Amino acid sequence: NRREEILQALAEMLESNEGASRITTAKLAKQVGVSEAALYRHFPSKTRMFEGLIEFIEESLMSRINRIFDEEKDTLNRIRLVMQLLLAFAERNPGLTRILSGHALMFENERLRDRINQLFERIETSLRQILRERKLREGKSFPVDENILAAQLLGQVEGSLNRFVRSDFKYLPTANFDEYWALLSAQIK
Amino acid sequence: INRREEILQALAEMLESNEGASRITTAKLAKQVGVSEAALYRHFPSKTRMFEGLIEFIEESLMSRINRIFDEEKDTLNRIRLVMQLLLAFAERNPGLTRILSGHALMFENERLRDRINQLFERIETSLRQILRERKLREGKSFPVDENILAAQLLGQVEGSLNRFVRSDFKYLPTANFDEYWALLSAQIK
Amino acid sequence: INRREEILQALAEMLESNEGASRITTAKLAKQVGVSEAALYRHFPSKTRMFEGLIEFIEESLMSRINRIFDEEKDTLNRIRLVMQLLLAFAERNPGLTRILSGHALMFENERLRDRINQLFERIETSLRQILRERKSFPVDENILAAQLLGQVEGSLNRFVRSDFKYLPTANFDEYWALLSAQIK
Amino acid sequence: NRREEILQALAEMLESNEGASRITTAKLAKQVGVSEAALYRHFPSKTRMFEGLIEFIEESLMSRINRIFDEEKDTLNRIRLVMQLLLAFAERNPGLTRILSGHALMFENERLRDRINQLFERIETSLRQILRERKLREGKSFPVDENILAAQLLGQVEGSLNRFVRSDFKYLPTANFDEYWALLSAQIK
DNA sequence: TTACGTGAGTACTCACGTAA
DNA sequence: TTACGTGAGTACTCACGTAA
Repeated sequence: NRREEILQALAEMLESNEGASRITTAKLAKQVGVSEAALYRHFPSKTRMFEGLIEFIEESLMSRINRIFDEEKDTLNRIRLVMQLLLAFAERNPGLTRILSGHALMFENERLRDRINQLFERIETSLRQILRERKLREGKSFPVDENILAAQLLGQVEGSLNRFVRSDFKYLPTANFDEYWALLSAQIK
Repeated sequence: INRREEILQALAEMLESNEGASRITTAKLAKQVGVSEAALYRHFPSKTRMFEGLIEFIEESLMSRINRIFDEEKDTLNRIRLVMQLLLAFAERNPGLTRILSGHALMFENERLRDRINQLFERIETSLRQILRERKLREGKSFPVDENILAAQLLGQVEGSLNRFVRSDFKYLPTANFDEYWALLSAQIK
Repeated sequence: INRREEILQALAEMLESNEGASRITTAKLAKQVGVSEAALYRHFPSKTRMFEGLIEFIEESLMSRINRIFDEEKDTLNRIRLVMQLLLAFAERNPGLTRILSGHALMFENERLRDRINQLFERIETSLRQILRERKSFPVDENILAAQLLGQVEGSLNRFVRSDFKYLPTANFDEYWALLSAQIK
Repeated sequence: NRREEILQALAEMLESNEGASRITTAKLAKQVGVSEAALYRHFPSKTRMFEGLIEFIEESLMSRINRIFDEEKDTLNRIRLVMQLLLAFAERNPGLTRILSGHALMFENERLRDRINQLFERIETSLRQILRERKLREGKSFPVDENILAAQLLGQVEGSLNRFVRSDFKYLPTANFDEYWALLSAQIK
């Protein structure tokens, strides 16, 4: 549980207004209430601390993506749920969002970006999968090719999250989601 | 100035390389310009001002062409098309500056700078809101939702493409698939 | 304690040496302790705080000894003799710290520190002003005599510093006080 | 006049609040009106700039002191005059006073401070000389040794100078000089 | 786990060059 | 004399190291 106390505090730091700046191992140490070397007994480096946060984000998102594939069998509903999950997750975890948008990683090992790109590739592939199953489940397909649309949907989400982090979390992603979904539906249907 | 511009350029170039993902120290920048750190401060009071100048080029260059589009293109639908097609093309020809546009390169500098870029986006979205309201009130195009929701999605695709351009180390072109994207975004406002 | 006190000791030591006539950089101060520059910052947030640590010691030492003079010596003229003596003896026993009282060492540091030393002298002069009202002898003005007195002392501290610590502040104090006390009744 | 224009400028900055800190050549150039390369074709180093200021002070003061020996033949009056001359010069030159007390010399080459110690030595010798001539002139000497007395008199002056610069030029050196004198003569004579 | 600590860096400064 | 510098600092920071 100790190993989690660290990742949880690191997450709380990124959420606060301090998350906009470099989270020093000393400041992180003050949140956990332990010494600096007390952190380096669960994590070889600072980068492993982020690598663990990233894994968490991926775990939540992909798991829930799959749950939707089993729970819901209607194509449009599937896209709706995934779009909502992505924006809602970002809204409940502003600090983790700073890692998804890649701003918090600016101060860390530039290789962590590979994990971020692999996470996005999983979301995209998942999105693409849902769209492909339409002609089979409904007979109809989409105006644009599945790959293009998957990328288009993923782009709107990244853009939406970049604004969230940009505005200092003032611009909420899920606020007006219903009207937004109604817009996509009229576009995708 | 000659040497003054050599600085800004040196910066933009570094922002394009793989170093753009990490902090650009004055030591590294000085080397890239082939001068001493002191020479740097002779053209700029602080590292921040150096970035400001780049942002100044972005604000001017973008607001320049956006104004030209209004005096030239009058059709509300195509103006909206050219607006974002400009941002995507501008970012694609200025990879390094995109890191400023997405706000990643400005994490090592004064907050005040990021504000400068947030405003740049506020204005761009404000214009889109205008163009959409006119198309609705003058051409009676009954949208299935508020202009804010539409202008928000149009800006989302753009930022979505800027950030992904950065993620992939500039491998995924922001203008890629634009035409297809537009055929799905315009259908609800034609 | 162990290291925080060691640093303040190193700073005073350098302030006493020939290095005190020049800026005491952290690189150099760090070398005088046997540790790295980063090491200094674990006990002090700024170089300014290091100097405040010394200014506090100077204050605590001077003011507390002045309160002991009052409760031990009841004679007015002796009180005055003893206070001036304390100031000159303090500086003579602490060459480096005098470099601070004279204000030359603070030229390389935060302006607020010089503000502190002025505040300390006001205190000294005030307590010296109070004593002179216990009188008296020869049209005397408390406010004026107190300034002359603290002034004389201050002149002794600068002569001590600028003279590379050769002109001891307490030298000839007995003669100086002989002529003064006699004419001041 | 350019050489002098630099000296006045520097003198002026030493007289302002900036005098409390390092007077960079960059700023000295600004004040003068010319460039940094200009200031240097008139002065080899920055130390030559302060050296030329110590020279003004040295002559301003000794020439006056020698004139006193010649113009006044009463011992006490001779002492009164020199002490007044010293304090009066300081008061009229707040800037150069940051040099005499040595505070402004902390940013420059040590040599400059050894020269100041030479100046004070010439001053003290003057006093020590004026005092020795009392037995011959009046047949009476002082109740204290000429050395000790001289060192004490100059000390009062250095003290007044230190307070003047200290108080940001609020404590005037010539202030209440008359009271100090009334009590001094009373101690000697 | 805490005590005690540091190599490499980090934005910025200053008195003082030198070539045509 | 301009144009165009710079070697050596400066106070202060940080992720990660070593021994009890």
